[PDB]
Amino acid sequence: GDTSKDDWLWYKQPASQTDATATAGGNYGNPDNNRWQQTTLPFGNGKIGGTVWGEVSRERVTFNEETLWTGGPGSSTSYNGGNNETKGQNGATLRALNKQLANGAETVNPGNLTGGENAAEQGNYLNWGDIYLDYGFNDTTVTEYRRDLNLSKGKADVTFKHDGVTYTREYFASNPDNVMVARLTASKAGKLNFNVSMPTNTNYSKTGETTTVKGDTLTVKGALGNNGLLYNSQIKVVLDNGEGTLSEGSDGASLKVSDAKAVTLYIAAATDYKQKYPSYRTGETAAEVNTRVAKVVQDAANKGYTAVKKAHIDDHSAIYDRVKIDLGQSGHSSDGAVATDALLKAYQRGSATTAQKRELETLVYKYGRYLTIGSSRENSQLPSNLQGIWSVTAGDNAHGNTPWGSDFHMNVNLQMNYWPTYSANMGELAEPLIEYVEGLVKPGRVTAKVYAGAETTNPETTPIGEGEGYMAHTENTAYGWTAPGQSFSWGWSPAAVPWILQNVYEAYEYSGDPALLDRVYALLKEESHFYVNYMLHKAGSSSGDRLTTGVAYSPAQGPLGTDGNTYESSLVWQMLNDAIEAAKAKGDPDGLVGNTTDCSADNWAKNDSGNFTDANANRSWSCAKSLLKPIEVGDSGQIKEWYFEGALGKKKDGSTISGYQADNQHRHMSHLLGLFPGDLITIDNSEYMDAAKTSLRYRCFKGNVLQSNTGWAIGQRINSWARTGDGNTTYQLVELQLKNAMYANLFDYHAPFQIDGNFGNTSGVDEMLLQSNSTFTDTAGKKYVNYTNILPALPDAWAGGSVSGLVARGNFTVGTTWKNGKATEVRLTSNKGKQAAVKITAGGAQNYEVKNGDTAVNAKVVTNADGASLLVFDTTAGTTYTITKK
Ligand SMILES: [Ca+2]
Ligand SMILES: [Ca+2]
Repeated sequence: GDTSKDDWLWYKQPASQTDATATAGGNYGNPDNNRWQQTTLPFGNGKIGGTVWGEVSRERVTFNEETLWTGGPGSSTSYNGGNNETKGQNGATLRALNKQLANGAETVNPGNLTGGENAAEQGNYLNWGDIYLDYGFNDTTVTEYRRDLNLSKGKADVTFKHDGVTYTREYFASNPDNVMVARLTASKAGKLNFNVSMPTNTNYSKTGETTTVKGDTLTVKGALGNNGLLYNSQIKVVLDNGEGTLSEGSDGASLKVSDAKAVTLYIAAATDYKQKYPSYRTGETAAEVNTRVAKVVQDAANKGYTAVKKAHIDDHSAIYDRVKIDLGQSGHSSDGAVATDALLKAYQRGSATTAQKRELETLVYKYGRYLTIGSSRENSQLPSNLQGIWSVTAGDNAHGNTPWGSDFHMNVNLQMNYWPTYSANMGELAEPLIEYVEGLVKPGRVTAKVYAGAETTNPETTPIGEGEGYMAHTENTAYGWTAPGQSFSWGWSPAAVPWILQNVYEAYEYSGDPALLDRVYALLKEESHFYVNYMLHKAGSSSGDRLTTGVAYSPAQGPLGTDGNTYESSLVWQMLNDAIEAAKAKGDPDGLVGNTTDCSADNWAKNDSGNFTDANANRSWSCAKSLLKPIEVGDSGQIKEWYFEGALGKKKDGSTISGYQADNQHRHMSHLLGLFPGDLITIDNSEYMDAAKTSLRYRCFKGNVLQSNTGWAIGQRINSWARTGDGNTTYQLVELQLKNAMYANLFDYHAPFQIDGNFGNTSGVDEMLLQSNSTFTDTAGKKYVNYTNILPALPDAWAGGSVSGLVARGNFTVGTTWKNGKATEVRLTSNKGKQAAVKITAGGAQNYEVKNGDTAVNAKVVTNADGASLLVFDTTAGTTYTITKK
């Protein structure tokens, strides 16, 4: 085909010869594993993944399947989600601690709020192994070598000339046909000779593994030692025209292909995992999995390469091509095009041209969308983990050979994985996250009982929404590991659930979809019930006059075990906000919205049995929300991180806060979640926004110099800065992520490789060009909720450009063209007919007018007390409105 217009990451040498000189990080002491993370090119179908090395002779595709997880039922005889009954005492331990805080304690020792001690029960995500395609060349001398990742077509390509013959390789993983394809060619008949093997990683425990050949198919199968999970992979080799010979390798164990010209390999893998509490198994036998995997490769071969490839590209491109961004970038087809590793190095050196700078920025942005398609499909069994689905490291136990188990880290990281999912028009890719959080409900009720005394009768059978609450913490797995971890500071964080419910609720916010409303309403209802009934209390003297969440830590500074904090109260505020919105949208069938009549923190008074002593008092969602008072501006003009805080880093009396990083540059900004991702601190509130900008500047600058960071920290700061409207600072953060936190394969790093920052980048660029989360209040006091904000934080660096296919809440598809730093055209497609309300930050919307083609729309200009303006107008589903300067 014509690929000149496609987006490529491309390299002029194999992975083995690609620069892997950036910081390796923990677990990457093996030069070979470090080389994997910095140089290989990922692809996937949401379920299986490969990372292509592009080696000339011993070619290698590191292989993953999303469900290959140790831990869980079968890892012990008593697996119970890590919950420690002796520590939790059915809520008694937490209750006693909160009473101390209520009676005036500033801090308590939260040391016994722990669990999850058994690393075998926790487990971790495993690298499955490798596909090795050994051409058995005498040397690796080549010319005209290239390897690429075609982001537009979802496939990896390798080409080179060796001893008069041109060898090509193409790799993709089809979602529609559930199968990995390797298309391999030589330019001369009989010159394609290779050995096919697929060894499982040797660093995890396996029982009864066998490798059998039954040309045309190689099968590896066994069960995991740690938990008995059955696994099965197969490679079917189809000689393209039955030309060439298929034999068995001398080792076992491999398939040899001789004297061929071209072949297609069909690769499949599965386990008997099911996301289903409490057994987490399909109930299949090994033979039954073997048969299932066999049907995948056979079906694909019956379809054939042309049809499978066509179906793959149609499917991949349908999602990939929804968004287009032009900031003036060069690309792989440009005259004087630069390979992607050389591009990164030029960007780091300061010698990249404007076009090349825009190419790197724009490629990293696109890669975040690409990586979502590869790791998180609407039919994936699990959401993307700390590494999407791609890993090379393996070991049996949690906190072992793989950094943080490549797990589901739900106190910023899993959240970040789903920051760009809706705004960058990949909404259905959020489905496995929604299903994952749904999946936490049953096991989470066990935790909620043990640690907070919220008992759901028969947690297994009680529908989501009808139980007493579900609790989960930071480290999560495939197996309902909802217990807190073994040390409080990093292990305990029940507001992780509220937080991930933002990602979930946004699936409804951006779509208006009725079936999603029911699902998000059920999750929000039970979690809001949980907080109102079991987690909120009237604060003691240290935290002023308010309900707080009680025993808390602000990751990861200050005192352990304070009386609530801004981080948690901001999250609980948002959750109640969204639960109320969801209930209103349903006609508040359960009568839970209530009001603020006779509403007081005293209404939460409990006896020693945990029962309310004023049982019939108002504890409705509206009342509880109103009592949080999450944002308090402190004596330094900052957002307080603690309710006992005065000036920054100090208590009200001027003494210093212990555990506060006194240089003011603590890496986390847990108290700013109301600015991003939430709706608590917005451009529409200058008091709060000015204070949030003050907090951000203290955290992010040393002197007047903006500081670099990596991984999730830089991703969070880009998005947080975007919400302020400071496009220039936001952009300088983007530059700093590209310079200091991207490997040659554009994997984001911490170090080591962590995918969160890849997805965070894509989201941050979205939030520069379009915001949709805030609420505008006009001079008449009318609210415009989730108004469309065009170019809210456009950097001066991007003087002109266009973007199309972004999504705004209310379900509008948005395109924008700008020149000389100001919008020239907005194209707003109303997908659901919701009333439009449009701010034009780069232009002033009062200077614009609205048309439906030739029809002039009678848009009204409304303005707020601060003198900013919205264009408001009714819309019809399916219609595009063009907004242009008068
Ligand atoms: Ca997945
Ligand atoms: Ca919202």
